[PDB]
Amino acid sequence: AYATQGFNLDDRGRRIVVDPVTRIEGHMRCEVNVDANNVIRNAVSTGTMWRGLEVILKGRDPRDAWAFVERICGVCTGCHALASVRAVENALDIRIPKNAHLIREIMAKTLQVHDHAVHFYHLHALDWVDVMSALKADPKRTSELQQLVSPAHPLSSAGYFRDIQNRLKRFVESGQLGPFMNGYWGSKAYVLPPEANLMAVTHYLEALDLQKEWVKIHTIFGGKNPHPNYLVGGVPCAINLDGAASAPVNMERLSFVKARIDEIIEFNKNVYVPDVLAIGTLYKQAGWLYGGGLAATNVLDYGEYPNVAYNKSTDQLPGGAILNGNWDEVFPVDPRDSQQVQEFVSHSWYKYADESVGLHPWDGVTEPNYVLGANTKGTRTRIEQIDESAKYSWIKSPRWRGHAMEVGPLSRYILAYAHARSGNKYAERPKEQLEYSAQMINSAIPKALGLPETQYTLKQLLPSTIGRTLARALESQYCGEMMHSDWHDLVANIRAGDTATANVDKWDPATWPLQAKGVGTVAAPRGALGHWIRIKDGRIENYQCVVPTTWNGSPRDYKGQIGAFEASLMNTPMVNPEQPVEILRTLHSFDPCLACSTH
Amino acid sequence: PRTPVLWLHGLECTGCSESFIRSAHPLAKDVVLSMISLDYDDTLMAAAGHQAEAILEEIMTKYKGNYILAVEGNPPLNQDGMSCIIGGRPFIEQLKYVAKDAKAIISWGSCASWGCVQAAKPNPTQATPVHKVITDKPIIKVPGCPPIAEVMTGVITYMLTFDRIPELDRQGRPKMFYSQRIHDKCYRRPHFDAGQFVEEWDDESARKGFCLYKMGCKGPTTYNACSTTRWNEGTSFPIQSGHGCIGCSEDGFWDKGSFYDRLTGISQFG
Ligand code: NFU
Ligand code: SF4
Ligand code: SF4
Ligand code: F3S
Ligand SMILES: [Cl-]
Ligand SMILES: [Mg+2]
Ligand code: NA
Ligand code: NA
Ligand code: NA
Repeated sequence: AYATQGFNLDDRGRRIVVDPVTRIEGHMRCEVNVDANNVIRNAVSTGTMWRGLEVILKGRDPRDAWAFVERICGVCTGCHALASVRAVENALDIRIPKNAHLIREIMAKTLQVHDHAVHFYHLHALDWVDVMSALKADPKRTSELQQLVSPAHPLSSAGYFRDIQNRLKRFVESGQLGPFMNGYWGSKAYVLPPEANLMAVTHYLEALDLQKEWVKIHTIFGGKNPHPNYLVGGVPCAINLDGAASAPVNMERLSFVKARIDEIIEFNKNVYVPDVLAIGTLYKQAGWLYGGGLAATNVLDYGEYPNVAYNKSTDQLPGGAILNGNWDEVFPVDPRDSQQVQEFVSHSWYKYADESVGLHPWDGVTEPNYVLGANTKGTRTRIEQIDESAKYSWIKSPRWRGHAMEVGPLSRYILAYAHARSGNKYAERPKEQLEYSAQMINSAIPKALGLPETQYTLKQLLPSTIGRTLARALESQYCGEMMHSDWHDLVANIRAGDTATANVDKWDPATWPLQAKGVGTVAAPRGALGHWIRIKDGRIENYQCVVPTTWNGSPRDYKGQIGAFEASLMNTPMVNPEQPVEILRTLHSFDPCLACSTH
Repeated sequence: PRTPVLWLHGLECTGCSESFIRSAHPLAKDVVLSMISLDYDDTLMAAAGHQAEAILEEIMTKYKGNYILAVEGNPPLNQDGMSCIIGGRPFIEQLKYVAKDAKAIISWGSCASWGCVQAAKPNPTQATPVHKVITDKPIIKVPGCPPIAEVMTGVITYMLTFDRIPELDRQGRPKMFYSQRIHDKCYRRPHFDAGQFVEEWDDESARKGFCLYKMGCKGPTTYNACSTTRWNEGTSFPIQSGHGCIGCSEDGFWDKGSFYDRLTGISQFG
């Protein structure tokens, strides 16, 4: 047992293993210890995969890198490509043209919406929603609930919910439950009434059908989704309005993109945000405010979406770092500063020359070292209980000036709120969303459902699993709104006579400095993403990625400080220690991307 | 009753799963609810840990030699297999276990088919395609990074309708989707045939949709349905949106030089 960051870690209790953690991207093992009352008193995050993209990139052409690193992840598809081209452009002093900037922003915001909405419905919802309870639901009361939760949503009749319920019923009655097989249905951890469950399962099906439409924006600008194409110096989708039919981008294609954006805005406003507000209200009413972890103290993001390209003061999700829960002081974050972002491997399956220090990613090293501690139960190829006192993960341990930080939509929304209260006008919309949401969760939704009103502040409400889930939905909404504006700015610029999509002045390596270093950062769906590159004689000398789930899922550092996943699970009661419902609910609120975390 | 599918994940990016759910004809929703029984799939399944792993035994017993094993990603052989761990054990052990009683095996994407990005030089995990580990079972390769959504669901649809593996080429790929090279029917072919090429990004030739061969297009040596079926319900494909094919459905496509290096001997593709 030891204390760190206000958490009293104790491994003397009952050990519980969850391997595989499902409804995430990639591979994770989680172990916890619970006390005599089933409360988690220790948590252990183990990334259970590695591919070695950083090693693979050595010696290759910087212009090709984006395609390799894009394949770090097909869920957050394209965010690595964006970080890569930004890193190479930074290294080589390449400024992209305005249309390329706007198209990249539209692609980024399309990813945000798609990733966020799919995560909530298809990965997260089954931690809050009991699908078997939905079978008990009354269709008319579900219709009435739908009308209260979101008046504007046109799919609300009793017959519609009855039809959906019927298909679910015969599916379950078949004896082949598929994705619902061996679920934790009927657990007391589930608190929603039947009608809320039916509403949510209905929206799961709606979202599954609609999500394929949204990505057609990527398909137009980047050829395909997953894994749309990017380009060092701009975008490949050349513009001609007019022989306009022959160009990748013409007015007809742009009108198609706008139609898709408009649909996204309707979905976020009428389906996603209302569902999260309603479910959050009901779990708040049940008192389930666990899972805050590091969000209550330390949050970080690089900052993203500047109104004016290459002008960081205009970031519409303004970033920085907050420490010790002091929201009155946002520290600036510099990805070039060797003393700020650093990665430790003390408790990771890698080796450094000196593991007492963390390396800034321009000096990063990726050499595998799969070895298990002496206190392991089982063998090298058959682990029963991992030894977290030694090396226990394929995930490195990123820290900021030595501090363990949470990253993600919640971090960005806390930062935005802090910035807005400092006078930052660029953060006004997220502040509005948060104050609206608190009022809905505390007063409006309880009043509509006949529940008592509460008086939680944002400071109390946001650092929680509910808060983390809320921030993701609000971020989706904001991203949809922002790309709506980006689209108008793109079309305006093209009509003004600027059709440029690529700067090729430094495309040829004969024009490059013989040595160079660059960094590219991205507010990826799961948090702060950075790629750091060193170029030598036209080739990749070093390429290091520090990815959002690397931050959140990290194992302990040299000082023994815990990362966001481990902190978030602490101090959470489990209804049944051998049903990981609470563990899944909170882990999933980070939207873990394990292939990203390890790359 | 609906045919069980056990969908395993090795080393992967999860892009093949994502492509699968983009399918418009049929909808993934209808595939899951009315066509297959998707009994194991880490991306979507409700159960975790012990409850998840217990599903494998139950389906293998009840549907012995009558379930489909679908594999996304691949097994690593280095690090004693523990660069991909499932249930505290190497992924390769799960793959071999589930493979033994499958009616058929689908290698989704270039990872399962060939090795893909993690197998690119110097392959630090010795990631290995499924067919080099499972050597005594019928396998269908469905390559691409990821494959087109309707190709993935098209394979499933054929297998369920006929209870047969579709006709395969010598590389193990379904002829119904992989008989053509991109370059065979690419809409930019009349420019290629007339020696009309993009030479620099966003040059006048690029704005007129000229051929992408000299910008590194690997369409002439890449078998896939992209030029006809296209992507995301026929919305576009890489070449239509302005970037050359990078050869993503072909064995070893990461180690054939820069994506922007043109193929040599242009006369052979005329
Ligand atoms: N968002 C995201 Fe990825 Ni699949 C993570 N973590 C990215 O950078
Ligand atoms: S084939 Fe490509 S898209 Fe599919 S899992 Fe592998 S890297 Fe990802
Ligand atoms: S080289 Fe590429 S762009 Fe040109 S015709 Fe062939 S497939 Fe199309
Ligand atoms: S890069 Fe891949 S998606 Fe098609 S056009 Fe080429 S085979
Ligand atoms: Cl390959
Ligand atoms: Mg890294
Ligand atoms: Na950019
Ligand atoms: Na507050
Ligand atoms: Na060309």
